[PDB]
Amino acid sequence: MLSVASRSGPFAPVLSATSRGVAGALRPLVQAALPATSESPVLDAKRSFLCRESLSG
Amino acid sequence: TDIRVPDFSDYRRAEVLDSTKSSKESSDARKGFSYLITATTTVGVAY
Amino acid sequence: WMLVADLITLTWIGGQPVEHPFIIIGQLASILYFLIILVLMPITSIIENNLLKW
Amino acid sequence: AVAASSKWLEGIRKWYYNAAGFNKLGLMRDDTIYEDDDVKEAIRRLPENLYNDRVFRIKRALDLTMRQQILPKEQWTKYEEDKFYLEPYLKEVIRERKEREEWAKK
Amino acid sequence: ATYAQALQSVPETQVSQLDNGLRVASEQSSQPTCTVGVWIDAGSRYENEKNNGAGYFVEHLAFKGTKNRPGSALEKEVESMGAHLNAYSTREHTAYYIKALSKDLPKAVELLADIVQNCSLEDSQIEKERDVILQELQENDSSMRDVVFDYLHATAFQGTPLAQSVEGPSENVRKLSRADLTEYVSQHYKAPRMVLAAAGGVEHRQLLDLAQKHFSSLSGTYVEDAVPAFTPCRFTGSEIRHRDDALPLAHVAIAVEGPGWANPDNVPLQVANAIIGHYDSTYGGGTHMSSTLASVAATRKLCQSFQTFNICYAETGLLGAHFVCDNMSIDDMMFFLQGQWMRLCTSATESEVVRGKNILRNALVSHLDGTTPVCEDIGRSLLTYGRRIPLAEWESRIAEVDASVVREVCSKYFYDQCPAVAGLGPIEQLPDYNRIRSGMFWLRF
Amino acid sequence: PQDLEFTRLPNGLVIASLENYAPASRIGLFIKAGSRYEDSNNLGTSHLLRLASSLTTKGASSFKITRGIEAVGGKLSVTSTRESMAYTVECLRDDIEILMEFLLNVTAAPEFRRWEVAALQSQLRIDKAVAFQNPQAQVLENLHAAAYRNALANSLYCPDYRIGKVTPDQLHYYVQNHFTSARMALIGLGVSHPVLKQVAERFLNMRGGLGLSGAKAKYRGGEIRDQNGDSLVHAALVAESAATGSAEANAFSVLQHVLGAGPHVKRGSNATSSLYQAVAKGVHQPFDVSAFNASYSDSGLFGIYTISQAASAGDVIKSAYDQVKAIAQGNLSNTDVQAAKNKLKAGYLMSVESSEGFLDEVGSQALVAGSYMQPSTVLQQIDSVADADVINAAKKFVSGRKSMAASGNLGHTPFVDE
Amino acid sequence: MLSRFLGPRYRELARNWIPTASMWGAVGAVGLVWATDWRLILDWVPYIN
Repeated sequence: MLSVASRSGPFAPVLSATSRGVAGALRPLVQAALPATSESPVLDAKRSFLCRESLSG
Repeated sequence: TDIRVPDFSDYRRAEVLDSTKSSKESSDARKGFSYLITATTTVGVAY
Repeated sequence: WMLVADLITLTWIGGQPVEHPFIIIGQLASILYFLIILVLMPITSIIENNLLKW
Repeated sequence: AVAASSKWLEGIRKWYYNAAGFNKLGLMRDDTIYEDDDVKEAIRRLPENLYNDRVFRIKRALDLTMRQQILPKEQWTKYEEDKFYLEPYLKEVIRERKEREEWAKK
Repeated sequence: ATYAQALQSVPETQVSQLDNGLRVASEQSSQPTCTVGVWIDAGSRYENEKNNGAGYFVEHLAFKGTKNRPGSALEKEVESMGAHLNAYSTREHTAYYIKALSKDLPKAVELLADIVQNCSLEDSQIEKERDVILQELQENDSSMRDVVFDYLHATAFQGTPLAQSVEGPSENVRKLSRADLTEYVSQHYKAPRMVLAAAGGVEHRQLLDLAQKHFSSLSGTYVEDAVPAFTPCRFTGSEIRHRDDALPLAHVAIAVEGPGWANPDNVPLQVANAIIGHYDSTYGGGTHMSSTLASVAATRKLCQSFQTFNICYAETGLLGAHFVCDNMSIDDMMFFLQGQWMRLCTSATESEVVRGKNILRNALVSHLDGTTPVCEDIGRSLLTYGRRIPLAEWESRIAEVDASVVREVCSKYFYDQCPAVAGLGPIEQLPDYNRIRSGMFWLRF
Repeated sequence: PQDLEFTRLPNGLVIASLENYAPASRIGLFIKAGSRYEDSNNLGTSHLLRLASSLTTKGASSFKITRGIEAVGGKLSVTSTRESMAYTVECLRDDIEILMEFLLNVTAAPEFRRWEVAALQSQLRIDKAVAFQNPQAQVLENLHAAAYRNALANSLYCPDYRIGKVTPDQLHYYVQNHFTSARMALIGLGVSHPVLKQVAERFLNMRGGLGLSGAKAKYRGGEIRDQNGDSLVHAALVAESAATGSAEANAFSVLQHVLGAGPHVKRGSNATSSLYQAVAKGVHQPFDVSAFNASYSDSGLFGIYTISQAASAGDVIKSAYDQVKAIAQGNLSNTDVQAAKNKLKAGYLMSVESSEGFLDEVGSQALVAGSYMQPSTVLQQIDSVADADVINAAKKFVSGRKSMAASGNLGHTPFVDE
Repeated sequence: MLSRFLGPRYRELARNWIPTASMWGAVGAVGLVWATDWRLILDWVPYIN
């Protein structure tokens, strides 16, 4: 009745027609890259960088 | 973030070297030396 | 081979003098050279397609 | 689409089948089609067992023609056992090309 | 029960002003949550070379102590309500906003006024944030899209304050003292340059009373009343190439000069970029797609992903595309992209322009779903256009566009111009600048 | 207004619509399918079904679906979890009856032609490698395999040996047995209620009934280690908790916010997280800790999640686990239970705020409970959790049998028995 | 057969290329009048005799 996404932590993947594949709700959770360096993906199978947040109008 | 372009004002045209007020304007009055000078190559090679 | 036997006819007529039998034979064989290539060949291939059900 | 003289026209279709001679090389009708870009897409959509049967029948007929020979008459393809195996795949490839073409003008 | 009738029923934005110059705007929607924030006209284009890091240094220190709420006391009362604090900082804007419940609006406005006025800049929290920034820079160096878009600004606007980056160089981060940061706040954090916005369940009359109570100690006339005036920033056609063969994929961005914020050319230039489109290798229908560049890059497997962009500033802008591919594919990606720009200057059909108008209508209304994207549209439209442009006015500017308008505006901005180019990674097959510049015209017309 | 119209058809279908007066519409179809309904002979069929939404159907070709949706500027997407699949369509309000016919063709009349299914097999390899660039994707698939024997041990992504071998007859069998009317909910957000009903008798002609009887999930207390070359160690440690829609499940949700479930301030030091403060007493390297919660229809998992450096991984896990023991023997202040209820209530109202979050919330209620409840009924259930119920949930974790999964350089990571 | 050139928006493409194609028929009216020195249209303009 309350969803998988309502309590945080189980996974969900998404497929689109005109948009990009996504994974999970809280997976990459914040105060992880606050310290050290969590350097990010060195890409070899490049999916996007900002997830279609442009073309706002 | 430490990589800036070095200055090109030894080569930059007669009025575009100081970067204050000319983004796309006065571009027609800068490019009119490379194109009708091609004209008297064409009316040079016309005859 | 109607078209090959029509180019043999036009070779014989081209070496004859211009009198009565060789003047109507010469122009009825100039018509047949264009009627076979342009009209009779594309219609005959469609009849063959229809007898094989494509 | 005549109903009384479609016995006459069934005999003309049999006569033309024997006068053409791909049956004497052991071929079927869809083996002899000219391969344009449309027919080449229907070939790669065939199931594996039908594709393999077609490659051997063509290779065997190309070998008989190198030697100017034909098959024994007991191995000639009969008119009622010629299977039009490629025709349903080809109608679908053509129907999809007409749809990309009506979309581009409208 | 019609798309026309639904655009009239959208509630309106109310704008007020205080005596010191501060503007107050809100949109009421009937719902139990809200978002409130403060938008400022500050950014790295207002800095010079001695203090280029300074505005990103003070955005680090903003959530870490004021005079009334020292240290982690601010953090404890935000979390004990169930609320969120966020910030960002571009080349021209700066924001701080809170997302909370509608009954906690008096507490949320009080915290935001304490952050932007009374913020402490103590000398032990500095020299501790200096380390966090210095390894934040190294993390950004592994994001290749962020490096390549910084290269494009540095070469398109070379001798100008729009060329420098938001974070600054590493040598400035190591030297920015306390007096440089207190002087930055006194010059740019001033009432006539700030907007207090809110969306969700709020009433404008109550938001105005909280602004008079907490935001009226700001002085309204400038110190020694010296006025700002934006010195404009020129575009230069040029190129920068970062060669590195151990990177597995290459990043290329290319741009011509575009229009600023208030130019009416911006609407037909966004119908045009929606005809070129975007692509990624995880899309579902690749070979059947309506974009020509997307249908070709899926059939031949030419790239990983491409996008078009339209970035605006006050007087100038950037208009172009970005793509990611392997080392044997750069030359065919440049050929097919420039062939699409020239095909729109001529040859642009009416059926293409109907699809590009439908895409832009959908992207406008889908971006305004939720209280945080509505509140950010209020806070930066008041600094860019001076007002909030409603959705019925956007729809009448889109209906005017046809194929001859698109054919005219594209020839003005693309045809026979010098582009700016940036590249990074295995880029030996990136074509020569002379060969790129010749691709900007067709010898037919 | 008009809060929601809610209707059950005489063969199980649930229909629910809300009439906003917004310029855009959203329509979703929610099905009880997903990776928990496949056995060991057909693993990865649900991953390929997710990728196949724009193939040829009986009423539209694959060219017409891509061109027809893009002509009006619309979208089509599929979202899945271990227990659910969701098909979503959105466009502007005048175009929504065009995109409804496409959505009923993708779900109620698919064809699975050989040459189209064979060209799609290579997409499975691309989609899995993109998702596994995040290290939490593989840790969380290994954690479900360590925790269950079956039903809830199947991954969301196709196994590597199986890529290339999902056949068209396996796809036809999955849809025929799991996509039936008593397992489906049709949810509309900017449409009317009688227009969705006439859409519903267009696929009420077939596929009636419940499907098949998946099995109960059986708990296994296991361990899966994965040595690799990643720079940080990820680790998770859980126990069996409580199913969705019970009074103990609400107590585990409150306990998650007591310990800490993610930050509220950008770059803040997490001053009200119990787990984060206890670890930071003796560890002065970069790290991150969180409480983990996952609730399902017949079981649940609760525990902790750490990210640390390799030489500090045992120090972080022991400090975090020692904090949950302190709660389980009575140390729990009353002002801490109240601040946890505020974070749980405010997070629930912020997640239903947009159209995507609201449509998801209504669709999961119709599959599991078959009804709709207002958020004021939900907020009462959270306030009725007592302090003794939170202490009892922390004793079920401490005494229960554990499961574990880890990855990275595991040379200083403890085993689940130590 | 050549109704591939028959579309409602394909004849729209003749409307935007014939203003360029309105003119190079007048290059032949001016370019080999130059080259082969045709005395027909040297009678035309009083610039040239």
